[PDB]
Order: sequence, then C-alpha cells, then structure tokens
Amino acid sequence: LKLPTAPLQLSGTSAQIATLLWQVAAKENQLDKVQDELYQFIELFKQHSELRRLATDPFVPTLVRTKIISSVLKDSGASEITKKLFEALADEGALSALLEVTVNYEELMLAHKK
Amino acid sequence: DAGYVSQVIGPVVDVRFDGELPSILSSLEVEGHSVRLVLEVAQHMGDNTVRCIAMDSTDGLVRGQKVVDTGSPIKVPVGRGTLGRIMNVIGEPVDEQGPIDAADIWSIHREAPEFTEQSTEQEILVTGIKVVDLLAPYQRGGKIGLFGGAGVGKTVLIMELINNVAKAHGGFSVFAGVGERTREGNDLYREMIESGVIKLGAERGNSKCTLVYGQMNEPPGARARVALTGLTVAEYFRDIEGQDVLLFVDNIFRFTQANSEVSALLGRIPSAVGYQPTLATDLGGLQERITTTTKGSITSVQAVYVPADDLTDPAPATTFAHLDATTVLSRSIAELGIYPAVDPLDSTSRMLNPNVIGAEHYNVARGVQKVLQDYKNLQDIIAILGMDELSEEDKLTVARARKIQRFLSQPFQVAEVFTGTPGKYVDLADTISGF
Amino acid sequence: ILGMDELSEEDKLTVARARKIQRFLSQPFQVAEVFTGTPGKYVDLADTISGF
Amino acid sequence: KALDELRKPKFSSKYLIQHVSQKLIPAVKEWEKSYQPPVIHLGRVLSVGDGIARVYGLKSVQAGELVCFDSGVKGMALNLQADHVGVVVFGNDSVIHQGDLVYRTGQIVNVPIGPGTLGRVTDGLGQPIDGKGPLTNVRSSLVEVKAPGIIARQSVREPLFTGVKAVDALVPIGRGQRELIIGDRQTGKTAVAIDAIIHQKNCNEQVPKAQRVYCVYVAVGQKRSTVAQLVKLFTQTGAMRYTIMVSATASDAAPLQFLAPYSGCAMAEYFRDTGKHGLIIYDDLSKQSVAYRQMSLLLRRPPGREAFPGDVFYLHSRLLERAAKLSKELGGGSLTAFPVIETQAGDVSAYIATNVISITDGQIFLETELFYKGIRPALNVGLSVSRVGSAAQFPGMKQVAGTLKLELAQYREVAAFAQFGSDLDAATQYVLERGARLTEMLKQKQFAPIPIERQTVAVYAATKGFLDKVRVQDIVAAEEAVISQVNPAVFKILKANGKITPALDAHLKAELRKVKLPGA
Amino acid sequence: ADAKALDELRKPKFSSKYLIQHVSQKLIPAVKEWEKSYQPPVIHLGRVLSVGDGIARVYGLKSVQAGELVCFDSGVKGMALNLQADHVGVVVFGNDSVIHQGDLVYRTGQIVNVPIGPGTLGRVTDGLGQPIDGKGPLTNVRSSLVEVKAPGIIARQSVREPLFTGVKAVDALVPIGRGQRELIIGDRQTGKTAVAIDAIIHQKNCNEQVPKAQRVYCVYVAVGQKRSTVAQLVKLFTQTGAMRYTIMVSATASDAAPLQFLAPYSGCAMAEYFRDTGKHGLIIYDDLSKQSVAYRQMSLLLRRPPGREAFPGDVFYLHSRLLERAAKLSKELGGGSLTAFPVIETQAGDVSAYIATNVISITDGQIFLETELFYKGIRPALN
Amino acid sequence: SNQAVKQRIRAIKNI
Ligand SMILES: Nc1ncnc2c1ncn2[C@@H]1O[C@H](COP(=O)(O)OP(=O)(O)OP(=O)(O)O)[C@@H](O)[C@H]1O
Ligand SMILES: Nc1ncnc2c1ncn2[C@@H]1O[C@H](COP(=O)(O)OP(=O)(O)OP(=O)(O)O)[C@@H](O)[C@H]1O
Ligand SMILES: Nc1ncnc2c1ncn2[C@@H]1O[C@H](COP(=O)(O)OP(=O)(O)O)[C@@H](O)[C@H]1O
Ligand SMILES: [Mg+2]
Ligand SMILES: [Mg+2]
Ligand SMILES: [Mg+2]
Repeated sequence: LKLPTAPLQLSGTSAQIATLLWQVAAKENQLDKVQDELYQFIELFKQHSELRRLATDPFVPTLVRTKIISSVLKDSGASEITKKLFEALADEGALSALLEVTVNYEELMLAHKK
Repeated sequence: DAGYVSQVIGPVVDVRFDGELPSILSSLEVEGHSVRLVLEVAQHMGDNTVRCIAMDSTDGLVRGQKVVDTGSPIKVPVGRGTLGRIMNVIGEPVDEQGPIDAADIWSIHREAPEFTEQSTEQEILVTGIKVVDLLAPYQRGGKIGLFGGAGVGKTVLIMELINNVAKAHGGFSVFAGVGERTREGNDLYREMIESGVIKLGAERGNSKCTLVYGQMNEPPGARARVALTGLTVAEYFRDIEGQDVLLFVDNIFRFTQANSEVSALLGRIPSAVGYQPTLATDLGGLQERITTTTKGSITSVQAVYVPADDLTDPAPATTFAHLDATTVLSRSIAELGIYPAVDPLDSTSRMLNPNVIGAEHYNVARGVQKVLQDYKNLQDIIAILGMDELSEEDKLTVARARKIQRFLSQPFQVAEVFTGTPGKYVDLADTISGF
Repeated sequence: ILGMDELSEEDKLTVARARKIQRFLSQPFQVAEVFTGTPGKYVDLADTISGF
Repeated sequence: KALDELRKPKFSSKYLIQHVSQKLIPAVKEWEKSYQPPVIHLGRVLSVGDGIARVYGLKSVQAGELVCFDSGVKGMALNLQADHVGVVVFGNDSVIHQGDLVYRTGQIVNVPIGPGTLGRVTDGLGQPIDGKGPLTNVRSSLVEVKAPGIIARQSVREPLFTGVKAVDALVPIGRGQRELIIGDRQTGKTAVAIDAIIHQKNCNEQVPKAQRVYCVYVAVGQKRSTVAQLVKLFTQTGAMRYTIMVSATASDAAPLQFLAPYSGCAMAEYFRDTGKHGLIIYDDLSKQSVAYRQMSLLLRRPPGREAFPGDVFYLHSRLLERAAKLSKELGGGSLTAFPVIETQAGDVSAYIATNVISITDGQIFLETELFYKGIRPALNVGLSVSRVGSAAQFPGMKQVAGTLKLELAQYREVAAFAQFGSDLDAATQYVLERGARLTEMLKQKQFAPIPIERQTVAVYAATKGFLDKVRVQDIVAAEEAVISQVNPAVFKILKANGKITPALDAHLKAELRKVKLPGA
Repeated sequence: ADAKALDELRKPKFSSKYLIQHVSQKLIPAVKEWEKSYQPPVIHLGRVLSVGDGIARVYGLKSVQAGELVCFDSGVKGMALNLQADHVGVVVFGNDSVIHQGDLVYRTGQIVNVPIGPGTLGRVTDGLGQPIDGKGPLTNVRSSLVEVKAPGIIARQSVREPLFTGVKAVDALVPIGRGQRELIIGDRQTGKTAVAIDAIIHQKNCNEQVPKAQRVYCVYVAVGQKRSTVAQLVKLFTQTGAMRYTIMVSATASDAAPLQFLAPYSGCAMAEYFRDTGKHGLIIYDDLSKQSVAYRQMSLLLRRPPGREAFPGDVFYLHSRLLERAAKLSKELGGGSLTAFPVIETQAGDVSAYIATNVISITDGQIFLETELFYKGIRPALN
Repeated sequence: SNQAVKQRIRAIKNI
C-alpha cells in the first residue's frame, strides 16, 4: 500500500519482520510503545518456563499455541500491532524468532533517532 | 477425527492430522475426490503430519481436502469369493461382474511367518519344459525366478508355466500382475476364460485362479502394493484353508521400480544406480512371506525384468538371493532363434543336488553343462578357424553340444498363436533319456 | 590384427578403393595455404560428382 | 541460560513474511476497510524465474489445475506446497512479475478434440498455429485421462500396414499395439513414421469408413522448419485430411513439450473412443523426457539417474497405455502408438531407452552402421521384434515371412566369416547369397510406401528363388520390374482374398516366369 | 541479528511493566485450561519426533550415549546412532509401523549386548542374540558388547597353525591359518556357502579326534539370506551333528536393516568368547555384501554424506573393525584364536567394486570362485 | 556401451 520507508535496510526473514514491524508502527506513531513491549516480552520468557515452552517444545499443538497467546493478549493494554504480531508468530511457531526480531528493531530504532 | 491434505507432490501426499496420527502402513480415504482415492501412510513427518503414497492419481487433490483414517492397512476381500475375479490393488472389482464375496477382509501387510514355521521339504515340480526339467528343476513350495531382459520370453514362459501346472493342480492359484502391460493382462484373462480356469456367471465358484492387476498405467503407489494384495489373496488360501497355492507374479521388478519412483519424494536421498536406499529391505519384506509353512504351501513363479540384460543391476541382483530356482533367460540364445531362451550355464536350482533328483538326472544335467561349457570355450577358436584343427578330439563335443543346443528348444502351446507349431509336454524320464 | 593379406579379392579391392576415396575427400584450402604452401582449390559440383 | 533455547530461530517455513504481513498490515486503524488481498481463488506471485512461478495463496487450487496469470499467460499448478504453489508456466516467464495476481480456472488441462482437429496444425495445448482460423467443430476434453483397463480392451488381431517392407514382413504391427522406433540420429525414424502416415492415406481410400486410420503426428522438440517440411509433405501427398499435427517445438516452453504428447494422445483418443482407428506418433519421446526433466529440476524435485526424476517411467507408461484396442462393447476402436526414441551411439542401456523399451510391445531398432551399408530402412532385424507376432500379420505375407525371418537368421549367423572368400563351401555360400538377395530385397526409398499386396508378391518373388539368377547389385530394379511386369489383376485378388490362395500360388508361380529380369 | 547485540538482551532493559504484571497473573490458568492437550516435557526420556523407514528421530534423551540401546514404549529396541543438537537419530530393531509421533523412548543405559558363552553353542539366534529356533531362552550365558576393540599388535602372535577346510583346493593351494581372515569372493551361485559349510562340517569331523584344546567352534552368520535357506542350513547342521559346535546368528531379509547391520558384530562377539578363553573359533560372515547394503540404508536414511556407490565414508571402517577382531592371541592372553571367512558376492566377476576393494584390502587373501570353472566341471570352482 | 568394451577386451585377449 503506502508504508513509510525504513531508515536502513537489513537482512532476511527475521529482520524482514522487524522492518515490517517498524513500518507498521511508524504508520501509527507507536514506535516507542511497541519497542517497549518487545523488551517486556524478552524478560517475560526469562520469568516463566511455561511460556518459553511455546517457542521451543515441538509437541505443542498449533491450536494450543495460538489460543494461549490470544487469551493472554486479549487485554492488558497491549498495542494492536503487538497482539497481531504474537498471534502471527505463534501460528507458524516462530515465537523463538522474537529474540532477534527485537534486536533488528533496536537497530532500526537507533537510526531515525540518530 | 479426520485429517486434511496439506501438500500434494505427484503421487506423494502429506496429510496433516490434528491429534491422533494414523499408524505407518495405515490406509486413508480421501473424501470428496471423484474416484476412490486411497492413501497409504509411508512415514510420520513430525509436525502432526504423515506423508502418504497414493493408490490412484492425485490430479484433483485440493489442499485442505478432508481425509478419514481407516484404522488399519489396505484390507482386501479374500477367500473363495475372489476365485475367478479381477481385483484392484485396494481390492475393488475391475472385472465388472459385480462385487466380490467375502470370507474375510484381510489387511495386505504382515510379517514373514517365523523361523519356526518353515518346512524343509525339497520336492520337485515337473514342468514340461526340457531345459527346466533338466538343468534347473523346480521345487514344489519354493520360489522360482524367470530372469530376462525385455523381449526374451519371460511372459511366454510364465504362460506355458500357467497352462502346464496351474491347469492341472489340486489347490488354487493367484496371478498377481505387478506393473505389466494391460494388453497381456487381458490376453491372459481371456485365455483363462476360454480354457475354463476362470468361469463367469453362476459357475464362478468352480474357478481356480484369482487375478490381481496393477498394470503400467497405474501410479507407483498402486504398483508397489498390488503384489502384497495378490500375496494376501494367496496367504488366505495357504493359512486359513490350508492348501497348496501358486503365486504367479509377473515382473516383480516393477515392485522395486514403483518404490524407487516415489522414494525420492519420500525424503530419502538416493542410493546407487537409481534406486531407493531401502531396496533390499522392501524386496525381502515382500519375498519372505512366500513360504511353505507347516500350514500350506505357496509355489511362486516370479518373473523378473532385468534392465538392458544387465544382471549386475541391483534390482535383479538382490532378488537372486530370495529364490530357490532361477531360470535366467538371454538375448544371445534368442539371437539363435531357440525358444525358451533359457541360459543353461546361468540357470540354477537348489533342486540340482543328487540327493533330491537322483544320480541319473544330476549326472545327465552336469554332462549337458560340461559339453555346453566346452562349446563356449571352443567358440573363440571356431570363430577364427572353423573346426579343422581340433583333429576329431574336441570336434565331436562341438557336434554334440550343437545338437544339445537345438534339443533344449521346445515349442510352447501358448506360442502356437504366434508360430504355427503345436505345443509339447515332455515328461521327465523322456527328456532325461533323450539327453 | 591380420593385415591386408587375409581379405578376399572383393574385399582387398574395396580396401584399395576406399583408401583412394579417403584421400580424395581431402582438399587444400585457400585459407590453409599460409601454413601448408599448397594453393587452394575451388572444386565445382560437376567436378566432384564426376570425379567420385 | 534460559534465553539460549531461543537463540537460533527455528523456522518452519520460508515465506513467513507473507503470513505476518497478512496480520500486521490490517492492524493499522486506517487499514481494516476491506484492505486485504485474498487467497482463496486468487494468488500472488512470490518468485518467477526459468518458467516456474511460486505463488502465494490459491488455497482452493487442485493439483494439476490449469491456472492463469493476469499477464495472459497460462500455467499448471503442479507443486502444492504447504504455503505456496509451484506453477509451471505455459509460455515465457518474462511477462510474469513478482507480486502479480494468479487466477485459478477450476479446470484440469484441456485440449480441443473432435473432427475439427483434422487438417489443422496445433501446438501442445491445442491452439492452431497454421493460421486458417480457430478450431470450430471440436469439444474440450481432458488431457490426462486414465488408460482403459482389462475389461475395456480386446486382443489385437487386425493388422496396420506401414508400407515399409522390413516392418510389414519382419516386425508386423497390429491396430492397438505400441511399436517403439529406436535408433541413433539420422537413421530413418521420422522416415518410417512418415511412411506409415502416407500409407494410411493410401489405404484409407480402398477401405470402407470403418477401417480408416486417422493419424496424429506429435512433434516434440523439433524445429519449426522440420514441422513446416512435414506439413508441406503431408499436404503434397494429401495426407493432411486425416492427420493432426501437434507441434510443441524447441523454442516453446518446457511444459508445452511436456504436455504435447498427452495433447496429441487425447486428440487420437477421440477416434479411438468412437469406433474408428488412430495412429499416434510421438516423435522424440526422449525430448519430452528432457523437457520434463527441466520442468522437475526447476521445481526442486530431487534428481536421479541422468538427473531424471523418479516418475519418468510413469510419465511414459501412463501415456503409452492409452493406446488400446477397445472391446466390441466400446465401439471396437483402436489406437496404435509409435514412440520415437533417440539413442546415443546405439546405447539402449540408457535410462529412458530402457523405460520405453520395457513399456512398449515391439521395437523397430534402426542402426547407423546398416544405414551406411546401403540397407535403408536401416532395420536391425536381429533386435527388431514385435510381440503380437503373426497374430496381426497379413496372411500371405505370413506365409513367406516366417521363412524370411529364418533365412535372414541363417544369413546373420553365417556372417562374420565372409572375409574368407577362398573358403569355398557351397553349403554356406547358398545361404550367404540368398541372405544377400533378401537383404537387398528389403531396401526401400523413402516417402514412397508400397501397398501390402505388392510387398507380399515381391517377397514371394525372393523367398522361392525366382531372383537367384539376378546379381545382388540390381535386385532393387529387379523387384520394380517384377511388380511392373506381372499382371495388375493379381494384386486386386490378393488384396481381397487376404491370403495366397492355391488358385493364386500356381497362377503367380507362372506369371513370374514370363517376367524379364535385370540379371543374367 | 549478530552476536554482540544479542547477549546484551539477557540484561533486562524493559523499564516499563504494563504487560509483565498483567499476563504473569493470567498465564498459569490459561496454560492450565489446556492441561489435557499436553504431554509432560521430557528431558531424560525421549519423545519420538518423527518416525519413518526404520529411523526414528527422538526429541529429548539428554544423557544417551552414542551407540546405546534405547527401548521404545512399544517394546521395540533401538540404537542411538547419531546424536544431534536437537534430536537423536535412533535406528529401529524391528518394524517401525508400531512407532508413532509422540511415543516415549527410554534409554536402557547399555551399549548393545549379545549373550556370549557356552550356553549359546548349538542355538540359532537372530542378529541380537534373541533365539529364533523355539527351544526356550538362552541359559548358561552372559551378556557382552558387540563392539569390543580388536586385540592390538602386542596381543597377537604369528599364525603358525593350520585350519583344515576339508576342501582339497583350499587345503593344497590357498591354505588357511588358525587366526586368518580369508575372503571367499565370487559371483552368485558359484559355491561360496558350500565352501563355508564344508569348513564347518570338517571342523565337526575333526573335533572328535583332537584333545579338547585344538577344537574349533564354528559360527555361521547368515546376513540377509532367506529364512528357508537358513532352515535348510539348520537341518543340515543337525543331520551332520555339527550343532554341538556351531552357532547361527541369522538376520534374514525380512529382519530390519539395523539387525542385518549388527548381525556380524553379534556373531563375532559370540565367537570371541572362544578366542578370549583359550579355545579356537571359526566364523563365516555369509554375504558381508548385504551387511554393507543394510549399513548404506541406515546411513542414507540418517542423512550421512554418501560416498561412491552411496556407501558412507565409514564403510571401510565398518568391515575393518569387524575383521580385525579375527586374531591369533599370544600365549599370555590364553593363546586362543578366531579365523574369519567373509563372503563377498561380486557381479559378473567385477572385483573392482567398492566393497570388494574394501574387504580385499582388509583380509589376508581371496578364494576366488569363477562361474566359468563352476560349469566347466570344476566344483569347487577355485580359480 | 560400457559392457561392449569389457567384453571386447576379453575377445582381443583370447585372440
Ligand atoms: N529408406 C531411406 N531411403 C533413402 N533415404 C533415407 C531413408 N530413410 C531415411 N533417409 C534419409 O536419411 C536422413 C535421415 O533423417 P531421419 O528422417 O532419419 O531423421 P531421424 O533420425 O528420424 O531424426 P533426426 O532428424 O534427429 O535425425 C534423411 O535425410 C532421410 O531423407
Ligand atoms: N563342490 C560342489 N559340488 C557340487 N555342487 C555344488 C558344489 N558347490 C556348490 N554346489 C551347488 O551349487 C549351488 C550353489 O551353491 P552355494 O549355495 O554354495 O552358492 P552361493 O555362493 O551361496 O550362491 P548364492 O550366494 O547366490 O546362494 C548349490 O545348489 C550346490 O548344490
Ligand atoms: N516359446 C516361444 N516361441 C516363440 N516365440 C517366443 C517364445 N517365447 C518367447 N517368444 C518371443 O519372445 C517375445 C517376448 O515375449 P514376452 O515373454 O511377452 O516378452 P518379455 O519376455 O519381455 O515379457 C515375443 O515376441 C515372443 O514372440
Ligand atoms: Mg512381460
Ligand atoms: Mg527426425
Ligand atoms: Mg551364499
């Protein structure tokens, strides 16, 4: 459609989500709102073991992995970006791609903040 | 309860089951397809996903098409009710005589019986072919191989075998046509109608042979399992009704070829000359069920295709080890016009011991092999000189081996339709004395 | 292996004729004369049909 | 560390960004107003290249369904992966961009069949390329039909006459079988196929309308100049009014050369299924296998021997098994297939060569060392067999043909000793001369097929020894003088009477005495 | 993404908490509400990730040793061949049609064991030591590893004693020592099994004439043969009375390919009981060229990198570490011995092939059996 | 093709 251009180009398939996450947050001006929520999620995986079981354990069903994250993120004032980010990762089982989709978000955030 | 199609790559379908995956070798029916599509589970892929092979063509499969589990492998009708019918790989009737009567519906996958239920009774089968009755005698209860290339006479040899031993036999017999031509399958069906081995209508119960056909047009999931279907139909007669059956398999090479055609799509990295890594194990898992147990006996005749007359190719080379008697055919003797084109210095049996046939038959067969090997060792000289320097010492050996070469040939009754000569049945004492 | 002293008269005739028509297919080119010396030959179609 | 389990992202797909774009982009409050591209019957191109398009979407597409790109060029949905669809392209992939829309059609691949295809020159998908307008009196049938089973067939009894003497006498061909023409390059394969089609034109006027054979020529991978030469020849002879010409040529895309023999076989199945007879000639089936190898290697399917896929046996078997002689309850029609296979230096141990040798019934094995010995058509008699045998041989030709086989079999085993011309035997020299006259007998010019009655008269001329006085260098004129100096009244009654009757064998014993010969 | 920007995320950098303290009190009932659609997470157990073609990939099994018997919950044995960072590639001793995605795998703590001793003498076990002859379990026997190391340079002595085959051509032309590896190489149907049987029958005929320490105890390892052929062999080895001294380890063509792989090691481990304890052994690995194809099958399904004729890189190591166990021990080690007769089948006399090159490089001499001499009257066809 | 050369070798070797 018309998404704003990223301040720098990056690599593939994990920095492409972070470039998409920045491009969809800059259309809504929630750039520091969803950057802070990703930092909360990295500490969230260190706090619980039953939530890092949804990223590594290969035997959880796709229906269970998509219904926990939906029922956990049905509220809590989280952005409509980040609620549609974690349901879109838990469908494909790419919740383990969070740890370096937040890294390429910082290097995108430290570029238009200069 | 059902799963759904997620991936269609030719004859290999990946079906995604939301909990409670079907077992390996289980059978699955695709609901919504035009023709009855049956998938057999080949392996578990690991993401609630089985990878199947299809028993028919997958042209028309949609991803997301529902798939019901049957909870068992491909179950075929067996019993007296199949005698005189033509069956599919999945046990459907393709003779258009209506449905098949059912003593039971047996699954096509089993284990080889055990080591304990093996019968060690090496006893001869008389055929009516001079080179078979002489140099590679057949066993009643043991596996027979007709090795040859394309066009050397395997199907004509197996037809003369059919009208020589399956015409006059106590128990029933099963013809499993595995991956061959539809034309010769029809010719054999009509020839067994016309000689009364298969009876139509209400005389159907007195027929004494079941046809199972998995011909060349059918995708390799069907060609890979039509042999197991025919073997299950024979195994019902051997085990439950306890009798002596014959299992004429036409081109058991097509079973290994059919596994090889799908094996690269199963995720198996390729082995040697073009075949799967599990060539020998699939061939052994099929072949080891065909045994005379303590219950009955299955005297199998297995035609084997040899690609480009190369016996060192592994798909004919592995199935030399699962046999009791090999009848190797050759293009070279067929270049001499001699039929049946059986190689007398390559066709073996375990029934060529002097403890099973006697010293008169063994010594006549070894004398024939000796004079033929003398002739093959003198052909290099008589192709550059011409039988003038051997000085009546090894000349009579040539003029006896060149008579034995002609006398090994025999007119076949099934070859009267080709060539205008009647067929012969040479008794065992008659060919022993004549040689 | 056996030499020309083994063939029949009809075969040692065609050996000689075929060795002759092997050499007659050769021809000095006009562009190869810089390194062979022999000047080039344009051979007409009638000439080669009659000559063979 | 409890964060090291999530170090390397375990990715279960390659096109993950096209799924997170399906859910992140409608999270903009501006962008929920139906601002989502659909995936049910439409599809975005992910990646084009070398005639393959990976298409995101098409959640309702069937395997082998003909899809259409918005550029106009069609395609066939061949791989159905979990996220994308591998669409081979029926044209140039240069007009297809990343992000274009792909429209599914709901159809498996279709060809126009009917009587409207006769006389027309089509490509591998049925579009006419001759430039005489579209196809009018046709209906659209499928291209991938099941071959008819055991009950649908019957036995092959009636013969199909090729007009070539070495294959109507030695390797006889019945209506309903599949006869491979295998050889090296420039040996006679297209020549034998063309002589078959021209002789079908010759036979179609002397038989009633239930015996006419309507040929179909499938030319896969040749030049367009070769196809233009053949269409010029089939117009000049007059055989175009019975012939369909399906030509996926060398510039055409690899899926068109893949699907051309199925197109021509579906066009010939119209005449098979309506009681008439067909003659399909898949010229260079090896080039179909090469096009299929390209089309499957670019679809990332794992290669095998000679980089061919696993299912290249099934590729040719499910095509050739559609050539059947149908039963009387299905019209009794037939279809004769003539696949042409090119080998490399006589190597029949190659992959595709062994496949189609094992599939077909016979083989007409042509050699380039007999092609240059003057023996043309270059039929290697020792290896050329036909497994219908004499069941569908012309009687009368059958009465001399078994002896012809036998005498050539003796001449072949007396050979490789004829370098000893001093070896005067007179027990081998008679058969060494008789085989030379029989070898000189089966020579024939191309583009001129002889009718079957003149053939069996001219083989009855040589198997009995009537030409034994004639020198070996002018039997090709002696046979023409025999055919042109006997009465034209015998061929009329041998064509009708169907065998050498005893009221004809003593007539033409003596009619071949008052003929004069170029030999003394 | 890179590494230096990724380890700096373990230090907590959130500094706002309107998501953590909301979902931390919501997580555990939301995960307890799907408590029956779970499997309890395995660390020291193993859950079958994916099974197929006789190969199971097993998640978990954190402490398996390489080469260790694992045991699936369906009773089927296994063997952890290649341990990887995420899964364990186990080979399945038996039919993999009973194993499902999600089945539990339990390690047994044991590298692969076969029963060796005097009580296995005269029995017909399969490739794992389990008897198939149907006369009860193995009594008077003890477990031992199939993969013991070969005795070294200093543990052997020179092969000075003759082992009589009972065949005239072998005894006169190509004579065998009492600790020698002698390949019996040839085509199919040339009499390799016959030469091995003649060796075993002659060893029986001479055991009744030597004083109890010159006795030879045979082992016939039938790899990839028919079951009916092996039944004929047991019939002949009992009608001769040879089965007071011969053991038969038979992994036939229907047995799963790890059993046909492991059957020469099982047979040699049972035959090393007589070598280790002062007696003499004799082993015939019949069709070692079928053990090779079973090993190729297991290595190509475990995605090991193929070499020429698709055999893996360690196919020379495979036969060499088996054939170097046939030794003649020094007198400080008891002085026992074990002499091997591997049987390699060639195809049309092609001895240049890869496995034939390997075993010819390993063994101490061939007994060629040509198919031309076999029909020229010369039986045994010793070229 | 590869079988022609190995048989031709034995032919010339016996010649
Ligand atoms: N019986 C014959 N008599 C005279 N000339 C012939 C005969 N058969 C073939 N030729 C000639 O030999 C050449 C052989 O070409 P042919 O039609 O055999 O091609 P092909 O081998 O079928 O395929 P390709 O075009 O790839 O070589 C042609 O020029 C043809 O005119
Ligand atoms: N010395 C011999 N004298 C007579 N007959 C023999 C001799 N050796 C072998 N045979 C016969 O040859 C046949 C093949 O022998 P054997 O089974 O030993 O060969 P093989 O190498 O095992 O062949 P394969 O491995 O294909 O089974 C047997 O039937 C046997 O009776
Ligand atoms: N006994 C026989 N008499 C005459 N011809 C035979 C005989 N056996 C085989 N043939 C010939 O061998 C050819 C091959 O026959 P078939 O067995 O059907 O092929 P394949 O061996 O490839 O299955 C046939 O054309 C047939 O004419
Ligand atoms: Mg056949
Ligand atoms: Mg051509
Ligand atoms: Mg053996």
